[PDB]
Amino acid sequence: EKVFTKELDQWIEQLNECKQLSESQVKSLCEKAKEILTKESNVQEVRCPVTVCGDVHGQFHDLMELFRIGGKSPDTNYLFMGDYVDRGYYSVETVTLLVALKVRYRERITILRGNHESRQITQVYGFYDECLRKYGNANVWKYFTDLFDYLPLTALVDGQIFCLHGGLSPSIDTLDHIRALDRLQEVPHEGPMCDLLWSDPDDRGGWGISPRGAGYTFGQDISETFNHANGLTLVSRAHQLVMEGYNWCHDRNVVTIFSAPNYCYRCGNQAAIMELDDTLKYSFLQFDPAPRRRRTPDYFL
Amino acid sequence: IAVLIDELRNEDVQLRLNSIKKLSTIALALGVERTRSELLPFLTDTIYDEDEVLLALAEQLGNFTGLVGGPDFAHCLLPPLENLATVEETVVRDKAVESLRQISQEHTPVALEAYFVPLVKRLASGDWFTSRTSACGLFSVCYPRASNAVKAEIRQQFRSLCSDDTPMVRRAAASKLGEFAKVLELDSVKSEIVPLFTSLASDEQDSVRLLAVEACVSIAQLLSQDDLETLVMPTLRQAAEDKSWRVRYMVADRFSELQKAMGPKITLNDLIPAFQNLLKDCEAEVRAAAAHKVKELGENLPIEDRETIIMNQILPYIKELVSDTNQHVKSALASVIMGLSTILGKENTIEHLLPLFLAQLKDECPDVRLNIISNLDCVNEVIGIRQLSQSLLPAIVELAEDAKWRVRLAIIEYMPLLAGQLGVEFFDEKLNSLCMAWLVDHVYAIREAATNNLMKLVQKFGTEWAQNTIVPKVLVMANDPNYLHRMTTLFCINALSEACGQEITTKQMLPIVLKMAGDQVANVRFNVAKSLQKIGPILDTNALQGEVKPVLQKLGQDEDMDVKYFAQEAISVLALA
Amino acid sequence: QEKLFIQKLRQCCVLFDFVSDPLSDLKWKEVKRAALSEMVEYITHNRNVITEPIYPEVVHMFAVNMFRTLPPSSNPTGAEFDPEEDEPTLEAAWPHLQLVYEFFLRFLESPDFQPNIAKKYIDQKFVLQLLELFDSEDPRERDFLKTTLHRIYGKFLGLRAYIRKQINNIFYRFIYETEHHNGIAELLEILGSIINGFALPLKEEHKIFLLKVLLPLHKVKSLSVYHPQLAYCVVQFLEKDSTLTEPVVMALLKYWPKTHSPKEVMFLNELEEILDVIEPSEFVKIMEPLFRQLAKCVSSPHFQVAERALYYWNNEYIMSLISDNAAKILPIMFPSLYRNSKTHWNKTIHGLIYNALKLFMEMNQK
Ligand SMILES: [Mn+2]
Ligand SMILES: [Mn+2]
Repeated sequence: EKVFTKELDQWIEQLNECKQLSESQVKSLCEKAKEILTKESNVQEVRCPVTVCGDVHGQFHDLMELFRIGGKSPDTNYLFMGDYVDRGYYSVETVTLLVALKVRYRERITILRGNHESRQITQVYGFYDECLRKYGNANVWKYFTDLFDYLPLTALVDGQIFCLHGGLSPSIDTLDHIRALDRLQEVPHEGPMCDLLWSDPDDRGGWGISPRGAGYTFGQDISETFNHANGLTLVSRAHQLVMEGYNWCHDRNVVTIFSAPNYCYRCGNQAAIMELDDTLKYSFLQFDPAPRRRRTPDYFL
Repeated sequence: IAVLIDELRNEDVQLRLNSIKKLSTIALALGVERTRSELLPFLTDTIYDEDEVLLALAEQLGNFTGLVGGPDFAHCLLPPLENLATVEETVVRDKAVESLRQISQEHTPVALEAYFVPLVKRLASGDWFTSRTSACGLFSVCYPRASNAVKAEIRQQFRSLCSDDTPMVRRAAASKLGEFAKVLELDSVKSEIVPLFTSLASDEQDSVRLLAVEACVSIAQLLSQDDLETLVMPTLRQAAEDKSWRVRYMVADRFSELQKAMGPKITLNDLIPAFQNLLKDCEAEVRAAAAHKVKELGENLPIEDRETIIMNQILPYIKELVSDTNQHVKSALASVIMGLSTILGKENTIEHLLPLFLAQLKDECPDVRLNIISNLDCVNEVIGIRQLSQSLLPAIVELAEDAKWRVRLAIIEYMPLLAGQLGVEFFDEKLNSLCMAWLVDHVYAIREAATNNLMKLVQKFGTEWAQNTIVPKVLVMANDPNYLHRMTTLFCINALSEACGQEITTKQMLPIVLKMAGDQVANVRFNVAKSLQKIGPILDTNALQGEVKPVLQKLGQDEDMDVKYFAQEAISVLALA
Repeated sequence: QEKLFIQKLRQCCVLFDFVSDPLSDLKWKEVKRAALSEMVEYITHNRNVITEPIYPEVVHMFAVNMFRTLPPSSNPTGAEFDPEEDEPTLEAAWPHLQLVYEFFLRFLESPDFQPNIAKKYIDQKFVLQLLELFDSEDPRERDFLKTTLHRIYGKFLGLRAYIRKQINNIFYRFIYETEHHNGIAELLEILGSIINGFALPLKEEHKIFLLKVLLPLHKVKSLSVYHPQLAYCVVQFLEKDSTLTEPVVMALLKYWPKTHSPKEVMFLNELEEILDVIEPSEFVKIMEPLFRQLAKCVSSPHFQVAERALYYWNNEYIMSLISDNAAKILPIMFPSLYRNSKTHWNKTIHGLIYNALKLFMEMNQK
């Protein structure tokens, strides 16, 4: 029935003006999105024309800025690597808009799990407090994290590009393994899924304790071996912040894309996105943050 | 229903808040007599509560003026309201003071002189600063409807509050000084308010000096022109040179309203020099505010001396601020520099502002360029199209391909004016290449702006020139392998369909769209569905049924569910079925 | 003699614009810095050389060199920006201001310095400007302001009431008007020292100071920046007098955050700190209200708050306290703890809840 499609269109139109929905609306949206997300494999096949976008971290105005550069969400295929709930003053609107886009247009947009998309990380940061402020309870927070539990770990664009928010893992050796992992769980603190979302590329030439709490760091040789074994030509990631917004590492065998300009409103990094056409010729579009223009007591409840 | 009165005493915070919200309904059920006799006193004895319940109650007691039997018994709300004004938290204090200000209008003058004035006398004499802060915002509302002796007492109380040693009370008094002086008679203003304003403007803390400067504009408005040079002007001159940057910033921010309130004669002698000093201030924020307010000051200058005063005392400072190190000052100046072109005149604009314009056009700050391009229509009207083309057009074409997309967006959104002014031949000769290249730009927003620009140009220059020049290039852009440019071609066809007319659309736009329907990419397929839904009504029914029907039918069988849905929507809205 | 000291004092009285150009007057700056250092070496070593007439000179030099309108907030202000993440912007003329701070510290801490004479030269205006200066973002400047304010409070007994009063209005302005300040931590450290310096029969002025200044201080969102200092001052005040433990706790419970989880952890940390000092009799007054809030906090889905709440069970003194009060305490902790005991997305919290239940059952069985 198209009545729910029209209601979703109305919801998306409302969210485009940074106006969050109600508790029941978001609950129904997450329940609908879970049905289509649980039907998606751990690694998802992606059509040739697609624009891959890195972390947005709930900067909603910068997300509208991103939509201006790439294009309208239905018109242009979009692929979001992850981390769209924390370090943002508009995280709720950003994540619910992304989820609404995913349910309304499953083919035109795919969202991928990030390290930040987990109860622990979301709570130690402002997303839980944001949900409490904007709804007065943890119901919406619970629905969102339950949905995040169903997000895919990785996506594959025409078998030649590998899209994963974090990095390659020592336990993981081939894509077949990633398909095996059970992703319907909160990020394991240590394990293949953890490293898949927490790892970083570096020039130390080998697996090494990551400066971050969890995961390891993969050397150029590891990336080259992974591409040669899996026949991949390029791996796209977004976990590491890059001041440039796009970064070529490991002899162009890995690319780090950050789509959150002025990260934490303090970094002042210029963001960038990746666009893949029919010939999968990759091109990077860089953009800057969208122009911007007594509080209630914290014990008021 | 009747249980809510007991629920008011229930320990639960949220239930108490809900019962406070329902207080209007409960009181409506109780009736005026029983509400005033029992409910209102109950609230005063049990006022102590969580700050949130206090604020909610103060908001609710506002509409109680009628629920208390009307203004005859509105005094019954004065004791509960007073207790809420005492509450330490600021937000509840503001609601309480607003409620008292609203209630003050309902009271009869004898009630004000007998009940309200003693209440504010008590608030002003409260030991805690909160009472004095709340009382500071009540002298204005109740002053005019009292008697002469009461008015003198109210004035003495306000003088005592102004002379308070508590900085926060002094801040509140300075904030409400202008409002109090509005109601006050001019003779009293000369004798009593002016000393208070002078004392506040010389306070130890700049947080009070800035508020005194803020009220200075109302003080100047109330007084007659001859009194300003003797009562307020020295005070304002001292404030223009105040050490704190905040006082200088407050002077700059309200400079337009100030000079307007002082009139022309005060401005040429006591304010033009101050603005000159303010423009070259050490603090960047003060400079930014002054540069922002430069156009308004230049616009409200006396007609006789405006041109000269801008040429000699303002223009060199504008030239200096054009190359300012700070980016915010340059951006602020660039937003209102075009406003001085109409004032100065065509010859003065081309002689002085054009070099500055060119300099600001090439500036690296994106905000400076965006601000300069946005108001170029003023210069266009002032100097004509010829001088703009001779001077601005190279800058326009250079910025047409600037790195920042927003600058390109601004110039493209302004382009149709140039196209109309220069004529169709000039646009075809020199600017058509840029407009056509704007379509293949990587930024979608630029592409949308280019599509709208195309719609504006073909509606300005007619359908014939559109078909001769623009139609072919767009219909050939379809072959581009990138699907984004195919989306651009479809959007351009959609925009041009309304203006090109039925004949041209059916002749050339339709075959291209039908050919694109068979494109391999689903995104272009459903975009074609959208395009056929948009341009459907323009075409005649015969051509529709002949051509687009089996095309939308074929598209309805596409594997993509989006294409299916959009084809169904198009076939349903156009009733082609 | 002292004439060259005076001449050098006037020489260093000339301000230099480091901000507009670092290179501008580079030799003039280095000469001033070397002269300042020389004057420091002179006051540190030479003794019985601080004469009376140099007091106005040094205080005026400090005023000219230091008292100034602070620059606009470099870090952006708003809910979007975390105060903890504020980048500490330095001050360009720090190579000079730091030496001025050191010289002033050495002058006040010199054994030859006498408060009875300088109390005329240093008046309420000097103290007011000094307190105003606390808003600077530079942490080193704030530290120097803290130590000079502590010295000035320990030396000048006459200004102590005024110094305490001016701290209150800045704190009131901070709580009720601006909610933006950077000097709170240093001011709270000074108070922590003053509170330790208080007398046993606490004056009513200090009682209302604690209840109407230090307690409302918690309500502001910037508490994280300075929370340990506020915790120490409140605990130190309770160490001095046991009777006002009830109001402090009741005011803390009243200002308990409901929308901020980091602030919920800190109020609890502060409450645990308080509970280590509570008297058995004073505990009887707040045993029910405090534990109702703690039971609510245990049930909180936020793991960090719940963690700190359950961390109370590792404190043996608190068990000793609730052992004599278990009769009125178990009926309110038992329901929420048993409800949360069913499941929790965090396994560590589930284990902590099980441990708390086991300890609570073993310590008394009902
Ligand atoms: Mn991230
Ligand atoms: Mn990450």
